[PDB]
Amino acid sequence: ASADGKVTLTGIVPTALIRDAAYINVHHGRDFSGALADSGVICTPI
Amino acid sequence: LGVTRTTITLTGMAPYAIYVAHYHKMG
Amino acid sequence: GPTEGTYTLAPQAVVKPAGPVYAPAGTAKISETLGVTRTTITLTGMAPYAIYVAHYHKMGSDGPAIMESRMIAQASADGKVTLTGIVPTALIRDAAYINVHHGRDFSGALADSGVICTPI
Amino acid sequence: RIAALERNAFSVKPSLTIGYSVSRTSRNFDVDRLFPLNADGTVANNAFTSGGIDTDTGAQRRDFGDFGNASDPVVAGAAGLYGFADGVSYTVYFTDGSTATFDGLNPADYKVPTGKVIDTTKGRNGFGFNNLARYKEGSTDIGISLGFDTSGQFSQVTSGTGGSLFSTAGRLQVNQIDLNFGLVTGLPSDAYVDTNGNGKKDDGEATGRGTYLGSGGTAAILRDPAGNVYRPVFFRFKNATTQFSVGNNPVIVTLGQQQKFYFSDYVFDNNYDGRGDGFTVTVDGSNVPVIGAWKPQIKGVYGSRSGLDGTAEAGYGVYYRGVRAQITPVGTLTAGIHYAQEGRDMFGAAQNTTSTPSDVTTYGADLHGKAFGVELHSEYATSRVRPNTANAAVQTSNAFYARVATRKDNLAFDLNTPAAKFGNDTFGVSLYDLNYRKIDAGYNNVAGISEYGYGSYSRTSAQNIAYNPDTGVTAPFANLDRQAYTDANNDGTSDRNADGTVVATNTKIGQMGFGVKAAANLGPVAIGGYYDTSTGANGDNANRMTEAGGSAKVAYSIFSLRGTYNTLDSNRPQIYRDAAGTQIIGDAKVRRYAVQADVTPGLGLFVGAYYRDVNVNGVRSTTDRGLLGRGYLASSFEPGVGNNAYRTGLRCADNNFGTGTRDIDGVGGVLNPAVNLDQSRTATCFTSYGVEAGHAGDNANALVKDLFFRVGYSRVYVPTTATATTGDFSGSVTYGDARYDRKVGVANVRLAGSFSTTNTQLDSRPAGTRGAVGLIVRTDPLENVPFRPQFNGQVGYYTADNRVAAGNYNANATKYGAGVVLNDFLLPQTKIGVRYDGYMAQNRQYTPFDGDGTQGYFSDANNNRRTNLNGVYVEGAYQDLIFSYGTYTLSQKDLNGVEYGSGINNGQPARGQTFKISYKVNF
Amino acid sequence: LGFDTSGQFSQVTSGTGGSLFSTAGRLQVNQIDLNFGLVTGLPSDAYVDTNGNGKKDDGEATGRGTYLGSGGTAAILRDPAGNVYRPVFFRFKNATTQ
Amino acid sequence: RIAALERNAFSVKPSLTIGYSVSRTSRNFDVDRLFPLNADGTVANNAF
Amino acid sequence: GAYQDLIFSYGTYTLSQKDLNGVEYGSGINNGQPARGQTFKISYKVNF
Amino acid sequence: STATFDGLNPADYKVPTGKVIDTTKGRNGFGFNNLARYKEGSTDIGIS
Ligand SMILES: CCCCCCCCCCCCCCCNC(=O)[C@H](CO[C@H]1O[C@@H](CO)[C@@H](O)[C@@H](O)[C@@H]1NC(=O)CC)OP(=O)(O)OC[C@H](COC(=O)CCCCCCCCC)OC(=O)CCCCCCC
Ligand SMILES: CCCCCCCCCCCCCCCCCC(=O)N[C@@H]1[C@H](OC[C@H](OP(=O)(O)OC[C@H](COC(C)=O)OC(C)=O)C(=O)NCCCCC)O[C@@H](CO)[C@@H](O)[C@H]1O
Ligand SMILES: CC1C(O)C[C@@H](O)C(C)(C)[C@@H]1CC[C@@H](C)CCC[C@H](C)CCCC[C@H](C)CCC[C@H](C)CCC[C@H](C)CCCC(C)(C)O
Ligand SMILES: [Cu+2]
Ligand SMILES: [Cu+2]
Ligand SMILES: [Cu+2]
Ligand SMILES: [Fe+3]
Ligand SMILES: [Fe+3]
Repeated sequence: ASADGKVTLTGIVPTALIRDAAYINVHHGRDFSGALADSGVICTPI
Repeated sequence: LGVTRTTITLTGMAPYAIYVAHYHKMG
Repeated sequence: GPTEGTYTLAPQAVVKPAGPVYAPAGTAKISETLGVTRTTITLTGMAPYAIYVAHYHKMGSDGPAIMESRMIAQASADGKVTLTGIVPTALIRDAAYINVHHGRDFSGALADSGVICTPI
Repeated sequence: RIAALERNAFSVKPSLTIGYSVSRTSRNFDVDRLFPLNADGTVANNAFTSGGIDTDTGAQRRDFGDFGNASDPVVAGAAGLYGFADGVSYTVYFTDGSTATFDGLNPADYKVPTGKVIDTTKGRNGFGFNNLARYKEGSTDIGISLGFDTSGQFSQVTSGTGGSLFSTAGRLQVNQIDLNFGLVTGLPSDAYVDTNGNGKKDDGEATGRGTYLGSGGTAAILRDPAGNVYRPVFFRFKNATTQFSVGNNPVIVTLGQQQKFYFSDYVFDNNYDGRGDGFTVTVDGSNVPVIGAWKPQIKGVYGSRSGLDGTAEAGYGVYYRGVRAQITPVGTLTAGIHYAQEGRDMFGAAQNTTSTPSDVTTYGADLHGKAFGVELHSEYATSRVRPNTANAAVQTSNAFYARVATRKDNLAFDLNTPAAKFGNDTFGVSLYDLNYRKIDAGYNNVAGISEYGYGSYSRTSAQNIAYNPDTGVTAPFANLDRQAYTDANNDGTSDRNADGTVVATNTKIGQMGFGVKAAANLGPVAIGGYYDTSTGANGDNANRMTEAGGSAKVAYSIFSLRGTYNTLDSNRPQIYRDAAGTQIIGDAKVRRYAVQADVTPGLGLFVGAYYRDVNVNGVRSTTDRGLLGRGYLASSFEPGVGNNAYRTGLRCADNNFGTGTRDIDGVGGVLNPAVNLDQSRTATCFTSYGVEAGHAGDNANALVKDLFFRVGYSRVYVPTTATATTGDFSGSVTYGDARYDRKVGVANVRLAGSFSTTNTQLDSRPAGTRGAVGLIVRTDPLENVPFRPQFNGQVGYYTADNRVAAGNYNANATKYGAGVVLNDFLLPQTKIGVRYDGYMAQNRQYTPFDGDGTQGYFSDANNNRRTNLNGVYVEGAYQDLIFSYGTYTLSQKDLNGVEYGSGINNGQPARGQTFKISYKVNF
Repeated sequence: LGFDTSGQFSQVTSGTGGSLFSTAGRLQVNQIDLNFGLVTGLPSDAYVDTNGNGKKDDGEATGRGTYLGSGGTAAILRDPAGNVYRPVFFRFKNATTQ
Repeated sequence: RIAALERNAFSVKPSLTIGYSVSRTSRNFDVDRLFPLNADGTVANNAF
Repeated sequence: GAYQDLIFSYGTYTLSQKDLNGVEYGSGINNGQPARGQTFKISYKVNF
Repeated sequence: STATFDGLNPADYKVPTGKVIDTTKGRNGFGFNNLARYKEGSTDIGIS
């Protein structure tokens, strides 16, 4: 998250896998190896 | 064509934290 | 045809944690042989990554600690510390409770004063 | 912030080794041949082994000595104690001051003085003597090392903007790399400075430890009077990634070195090594609107052979290109075409040397798949090679085949699965193979631009098949070659090798033919047949090899009766032994017919009677010379009801004996838990008849649970003298085997036994009686008696009366070994253990590994010598400090009793003693 | 420039061993006296001990002469831009032998 | 404490360069004299 | 040409210097052929 | 010893050193430096 909270997330995913996804949830992490610390800091439908 | 690039730009977050974001299905 | 949708995200309201629940619990196996004592304190549900100094506090609770029994270790990623120590029996004579504490440094130090204690 | 700190932080890993070692020997023999063999065949671990297990060269722990700091390999023959110890190895001095080493027990037989060297009388009489004694002076060694590992989080790369006429966006593709790097303090013993770029250590390149003094070893140590030790720090890394891919859905472009690609067999079978450096593009049209259900695909390859390489190399100034296109119009039938080309540029046409063609241009099409209940596999190719030189005279060569058969996933054709199935079980005519072949004579791996292949894989096994698993030559049919006597230097007599084998000159003839294998499944009956004729590409009958055959089985209840007829008519030369036993090259005719009946009562037992009759070149041919294996369609049946499978291969090892004469342990395999002697067959088709009962313990409802025996009797045909037409079934073989594991109480017993009363020399086994027995006991720790003892045990006896044309000698062996481990000894965490092993042998020997895949083995030799290997090994342990002590003695006497061991000829055995203190410590 | 370590590597724990059996392991903790770090350059008295005696014989190596640019003024591994390069060595001294 | 750790910590910077190149000439002339000149007088960038 | 970030560069150039007669002194081995130059590159910039 | 003459006519090599004499080793004591340069096609991965 930079130094003032300027986190910029990006990523490619085949549309076929995406199907039935309803909301892109943003969580905090415990390390750069994925993992889940907080369960939903910010989120939007689609 | 068949891939999806997604740019979630967040601001006013925590100074040096990790922000893992993915797509949660309907449930 | 670059189908593009721009959506502002809402700041949420439910931010409950996700990981090891700090619920201290465990057992002790003090085993005497030929004048030496080997103590194994396997703990679970502890802090995910923390040094856990444990020694034998004498009776007196407050009481002094026979510091020639300090067992030091750090926890894993779920909170599992395995303290192990070799102490002469004559030293641990007149000890009352094995008190586990928190370690400010791998050199020892008692950050906390007893997160868990077992009567010996 | 802590994660950011950890991402690019060093993990400091220090290592300390502490240990005391002393070892004194006088001959440096081997002791790993005394230790028990585990159920997986490995020998039991000990503290004295030198190691040396190499799978590439077949080396094992039993091929090297175990005393001193030397790992001297055992030497076969008399120089070594007949494969039991180290060689004598005199040293020969020369006039010019140079010296050589003679490996023999008698220096007078040094028949190899070089052209100008003369033996100077500097030693005894110009011959020295290399001392056979090895010493490890007792010392305690501390070894300290340090390394710096990285977090391992640098496994990704993201592309950056580029271009000159324009500018790409950047950050468009993420590539996963396989870079493993860290910091080391000291160099490995095998490091070197590669000054040529070949990537291999040439003649004394640098010995990197010698380039950077103080890196490692004891020759140089960078020190300080204060006691500090300095070691250079190096950045070590491996890059396993050489390919980078770009693009996701329709188009993917891969750039890298040694690109591996595959258009088809016969064109670009260029995988398993790759061809060179360049790029490949793959376009997948499986989502196109109009035509996407046919899964159209396009592949394109460009590259430079071997990348950049110095002149005189085949890949200098040579570049390849290609494009293939395929679809799947029906269920699984994939059809494709492909163009391939390889050529020299203006810098390769000149100053390249070698013989790479000035140009090769191959076209092809293939139709592999399974569409309508049948499986089709077709292939066509055209070469058009431009043969460099000046006139060139471009040469064309095609390769076409059309097969109705089942190909496996590894692209090998499975001829046991029908792929036709024109009916059900009651009426089940099944087509197994139906193929045609028109491979041309000039079609090799150069014609179709591939790495290897397109030639008979065996020339003794199925020789019409080019499929080579070793070099990845996936090609059903091979370019056959014609063989003939060489007669290189001498005239009038054909050239032979030292062993007597013939030397042949091979001329490629190509291949053209057809073949059908089918089977009709009746009810209680089943029948099958096969036919196959292959000529040369031109079609001349001087190279024809026809195999035809057929079998019929009737199985009902607990009875089965089979009858098989096999033929082989090869005008093609073929290399094989004649009746006398000398290899020859010449046409062959083989006629075999076998009627074998089997009965299975169902209680785990089985009985089998057979009568097999071979007929080679018109004579009764006691044993076929492997000729019947020249064809790839053999297809015998198998006993049992409801087992109507027409599997390729004549099961000649059925209901017959074994002819093994080699063994890992001293005794004839009866003491090896990884060898089942009751399941040992000869795999040679004989003209014989006999019966064989038995019993299997794995089959349920068996008399004894884990019990196997294979008692059997047989009679073998032998001609009158050596080559007479007349003969009789005079040979006789009576064999028996047994194996019973059991577990009585806490102990784990294991009994094995073998017997044989052959009358003639069958394959390599001489004519004589041969018996062997072995017992292995392994008790688990006893928790009732004090000390928690844990016993072992091992006994093995072997006898053999070899009646060879040069003697009637007896070769017997006796191995034994016992040992008890006390798991609770006085003080806490204190252990003691002792093991005594012994091995006595009459005229037997050990043959070490040959440096190839073949391993060493114990065999019978007429050496009038008796070996008496013995030893005791005591291993005690305090908390974690291990004291290992071992004393062993090897004495090899002759009939007189001269005691040749310790070959300084003083009548003393070779002796070895070792003492170690081991202590493993971790930071 | 020097790189010191935390000095927390002063202990070793034994590991399981044995061939006829297998010891438990982690049974004894030994205190060692290893002092190590990273140096950039060699001292004046360093030398290459090619015999094992542990002493500087007649002109053994003059370790600053083996690794040019380690120290002194006789040799300096330079760069036209003005950068100076010095080899990095792992220095260590082990006072524990029992 | 994190600042103290970061003060004397190494930043590990790895670099990877991947590229394919082939070039054949008989005289080795110059082609940069053909490319357009920018408003600052520099010649246009090219890959050759 | 450029796919996502992989750049394919190809270039073919010819330099011929004749005289009034037309001797074509380029490629000065004196065989009446111009100097020629061809290059092919695949470029890919990656970052850690 | 050898020298390099920079000219289209070796006969104008008016600078033979004090004691050197042209040995008829090449055509007539003068060779010819090849004017052709080659970069054999390869893919390079560099790691740092
Ligand atoms: C998006 C990028 C757009 C294209 C960029 C501009 C390039 C095209 C312009 C014409 C440029 C290409 C014109 C074709 C020259 N010919 C070649 O093929 C030569 C082959 O070498 C040698 O081979 C021998 C037998 O094989 C003989 O013929 C020799 O005589 C020859 N050597 C010589 O003496 C030198 C002539 O390769 P080269 O050394 O010149 O290498 C480079 C070539 C050409 O480069 C490309 O253009 C490939 C681009 C593919 C991207 C595919 C990826 C698509 C991504 C969506 O690359 C090849 O391999 C392809 C072969 C030609 C087919 C071109 C059509 C796709
Ligand atoms: C998805 C897309 C992937 C892209 C990557 C794949 C690229 C595919 C490229 C396909 C191009 C068409 C091929 C035509 C086949 C003609 C059939 C064919 O190969 N002919 C054979 C061969 O030919 C020689 C060749 O011909 P060629 O026309 O191939 O080369 C011209 C040109 C190359 O340009 C440059 C860089 O100089 O390449 C093209 C087409 O652009 C040539 O003139 N080179 C001179 C030198 C001679 C030695 C090679 O001559 C004989 C043997 O000496 C004989 O054996 C012929 O049968
Ligand atoms: C167009 C376009 C766009 O602009 C916007 C948007 O639509 C897109 C980005 C998707 C796009 C890109 C589309 C892109 C994906 C391209 C389409 C994909 C296909 C795949 C390309 C190749 C098609 C050709 C086909 C494969 C050839 C078929 C011929 C067979 C091979 C013949 C075999 C016969 C054999 C010889 C018989 C056997 C004989 C013997 C004797 C051997 O037995
Ligand atoms: Cu050995
Ligand atoms: Cu090359
Ligand atoms: Cu292959
Ligand atoms: Fe080399
Ligand atoms: Fe010295």
